[PDB]
Amino acid sequence: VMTDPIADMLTRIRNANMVRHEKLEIPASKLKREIAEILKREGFIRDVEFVEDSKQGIIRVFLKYGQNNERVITGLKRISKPGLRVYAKSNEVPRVLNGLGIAIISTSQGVLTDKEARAKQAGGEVLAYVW
Amino acid sequence: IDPSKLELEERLVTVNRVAKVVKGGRRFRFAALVVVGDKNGHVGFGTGKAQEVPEAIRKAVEDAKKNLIEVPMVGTTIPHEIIGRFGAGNILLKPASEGTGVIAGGPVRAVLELAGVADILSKSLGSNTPINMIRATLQGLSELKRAEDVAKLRGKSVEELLG
Amino acid sequence: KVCYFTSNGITHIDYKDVDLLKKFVSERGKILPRRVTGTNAKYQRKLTAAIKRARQMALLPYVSG
RNA sequence: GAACUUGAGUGCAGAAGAGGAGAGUGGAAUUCCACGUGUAGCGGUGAAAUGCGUAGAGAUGUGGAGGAACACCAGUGGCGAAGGCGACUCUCUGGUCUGUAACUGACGCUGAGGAGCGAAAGCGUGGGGAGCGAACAGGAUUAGAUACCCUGGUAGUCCACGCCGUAAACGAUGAGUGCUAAGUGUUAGGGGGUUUCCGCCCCUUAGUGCUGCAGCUAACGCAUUAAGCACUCCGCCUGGGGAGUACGGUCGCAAGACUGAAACUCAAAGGAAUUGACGGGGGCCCGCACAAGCGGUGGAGCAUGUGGUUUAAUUCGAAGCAACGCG
Repeated sequence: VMTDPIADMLTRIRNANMVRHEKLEIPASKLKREIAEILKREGFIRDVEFVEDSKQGIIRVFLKYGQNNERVITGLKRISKPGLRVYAKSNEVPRVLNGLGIAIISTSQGVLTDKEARAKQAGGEVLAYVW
Repeated sequence: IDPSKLELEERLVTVNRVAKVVKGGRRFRFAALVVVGDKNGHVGFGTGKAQEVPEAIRKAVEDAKKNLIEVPMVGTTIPHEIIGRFGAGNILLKPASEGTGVIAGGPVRAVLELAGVADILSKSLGSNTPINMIRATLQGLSELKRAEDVAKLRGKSVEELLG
Repeated sequence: KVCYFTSNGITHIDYKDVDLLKKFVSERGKILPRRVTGTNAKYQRKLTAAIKRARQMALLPYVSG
């Protein structure tokens, strides 16, 4: 059965990205929606729509490709998993691809990027890497 | 890439005597593997067969000159860590500090030194077959993203990227 | 070829209907294969049961001679 | 703690199926028994023989006995968790699939240990026994033939109960979930499109095949039935022998099963693919290759060369074709 919705959402993006799809639709949740919003703010995806319905909602994500159809998102990794959680100290918050990518940490301040969390001297669960 | 404009050094990585069996005996040939590079961010490899070693090496150089790639280089090192993977060849390439020098295995070193990378850590994590180690190294080097172009793709300034 | 039963709107094949059944057995009494008679898969199975019931009740022969 | 319905399940309406257990019934064929007709072999092999037959065989007609298996249908068809399940009828009974949104509202996934099931052989008790057939006997074959082949043939194969618990038990591929081009068959449904229909076409689920992108792989190949991309849980691997062995423990009537080493020993063992070579593999083609003919050699006397042996020396070299009237 479904065990890691966050991982599953990342995989939908990875798979859709791999075949240069324009858009994908992810079943929504509060945490998945926050991750999607970071990707837009950080310029990894084009746009994100939240469609309501009777069920839990759908996130339509529009992927972003440069000139020459180049994929902006090169890779996505799930770090914290249901089987092995990963929490980081404020000073041990990882940089991703030597600062060319981002890491998404869930903190008590909110769901931030690595840079944002570092400025607040906050740690927390390291959700994913994106580069 | 036009190799004429570039000043290309050539380095002989290996020469394996290979054999095709036929009636009566064995037809030996020599398979030279050569890397060439300008030492200023361009490097390529080629493979040439021939019955005599000099001719094998000549044919490798022409092949290598056809397949030059451009290796992104931040200062004297690579922009970020990468694991070059090709078949069982699996090379890890890490950026290093100034004055570290090139710390790499034999065939990997040829590629990096001819590419003109001065400071880099590497470690072969898979097969040490020269041809495949080189292919893995160049596959990995071909995946290096320069900070400037990433900013353009993501629609941000380099200041926002580095942070 | 087309299935005889779907064409004529035959929902229920019956082992009693000997005259109909006899169109599906060979000269020797062998049940003709579906590939040769064009019957639908579903109706071939129903038809096979009918012929076997008929042969049991002496409406059709097992071996003609 | 309170809600929600997608997961999961229930209700309601349909569908297919060699799913299982029990009890019956049917037709073909083999064997045996009785009888009629009928006469000299039948059977078997590469060739034979052993064997059966004038005491009437084999062949042929009628009837009867008994046991085992279910031609055609039949199909990379169906069903089952796997092993496995194929004549028909009835009794009992499990699961899956489709639609529906009436209901519950996370009730789910995996699962060490444990329990149950688990082809064939085998074992215990008692039945049954046609065909087949380990063992065994005889006839052949062979240098030998404790084999292949032939004629017989015991256990067994079958049934009831119990035990055994192993297979190349294989898709050599754990279970669950989601995501990621297409084309094309086929099985069981649903909806629709022109209709009495038939049908054609379109869509949709769930299985079952082939081809084939991306991706993966050492390669071969996999590819919406993944060996791709992910997440959860379980099992298992760490060079080849020694060895699935020894000791111990558990299980078993026994055979043995499960668990499971080390000393010692080697520097390999191995996977895929490539080039050739070979095959008592296949195809095609050619040659005094065979076939169709002619004349020889091997026998005799002698010439010559060689080997052996004898010599004081019997000079040296040549050894399948490709050395031997050769230097």
